[PDB]
Amino acid sequence: SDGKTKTPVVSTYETFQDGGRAKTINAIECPTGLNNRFAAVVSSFSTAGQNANFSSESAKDSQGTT
Amino acid sequence: SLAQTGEIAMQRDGSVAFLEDSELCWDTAAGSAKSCLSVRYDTVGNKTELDLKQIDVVSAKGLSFE
Amino acid sequence: SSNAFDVIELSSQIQRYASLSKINNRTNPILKDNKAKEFKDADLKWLKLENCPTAGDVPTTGNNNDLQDQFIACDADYRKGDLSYFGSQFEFSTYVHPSNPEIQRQIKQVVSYFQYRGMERAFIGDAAGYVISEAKKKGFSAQDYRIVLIEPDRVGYFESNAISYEEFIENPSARENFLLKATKDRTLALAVSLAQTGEIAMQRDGSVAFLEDSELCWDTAAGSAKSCLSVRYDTVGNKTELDLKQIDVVSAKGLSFE
Repeated sequence: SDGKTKTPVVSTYETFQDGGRAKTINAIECPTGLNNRFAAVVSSFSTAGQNANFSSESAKDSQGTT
Repeated sequence: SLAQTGEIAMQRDGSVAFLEDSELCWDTAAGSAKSCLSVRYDTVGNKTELDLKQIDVVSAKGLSFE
Repeated sequence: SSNAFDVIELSSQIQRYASLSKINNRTNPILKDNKAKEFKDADLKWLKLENCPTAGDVPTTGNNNDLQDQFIACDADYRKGDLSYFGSQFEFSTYVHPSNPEIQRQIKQVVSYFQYRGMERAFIGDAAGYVISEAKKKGFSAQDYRIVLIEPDRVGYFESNAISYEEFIENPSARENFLLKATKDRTLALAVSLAQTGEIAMQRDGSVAFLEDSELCWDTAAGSAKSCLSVRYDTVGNKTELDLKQIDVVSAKGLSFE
């Protein structure tokens, strides 16, 4: 694509684990001569902070701000 | 009514077709393992598959699909 | 009264064996090594079926209700007559098989030797005339046809001195030159090589594989370089690559990747 070699972009739906701890995602195996790329984009969010469970793609549980 | 056998030489006009489930292979530098491919038909689903999974990577320039 | 016939029969059966990758739907045992040269013994145990009273080297289907392809009868012995079967020298090249890790080589050349135990060494020329006549009778071109003196080598033997069949018959100067060096450390023998050197056509059963680093091309009005493709290997990456970068656009319908 425009002189640069690319792999097809692959997508995952991610939420943070309870505890406000950072999220670990394993990097895809890149073919020899390519480097890993990553992008995160917002789907659903609220201001509930820790009082929420967004791990379901079909509904969002939001219990409000502390 | 003629039929062709495995011994038939492949012609540059392509009039001779591969036998069903036969694999087009390369002698490759992999040592003892060729990198083959075939066009398979799946009776359940009625769909033709161009199987390249014996080759690790397929490297194209431009690429389009449907 | 069958020595001239038997030399060509065994040689052609040895040549047939040399051209087969699988025998009775099982891997050819001579392709299951990695050595560049191997000598197969004159006893022809390596050419007899495994399902024989004394086990040979040729594999069977396992179920003996099918007709088992064989090359020589089980009691066959060609260490007879003026031209006595002496063994065969195989020369190999390293080879890449898609489905048998024990297959590491393919056959480059086979030369089968027949030592002359005739009354006079000079008479090997006549014995040569009958075999060559029987070979040409059955449609076989004898490649580099020669009377030879062979000595043991690291693997099998090597030809100390060799003379063309034409020179043994038409040049008495050259003939006695050759018969002279035939001493006790050498064995006087006939060297029988068959044919098939030219390049190979791709077959509709796909049994024939492309050669390494070869390119499959299309006539295009684009000229050159933009119509070909190949399967390349990366010696460090240990990955096979299907190189389509010579094609500008690849247009498929359905598409899946991993």
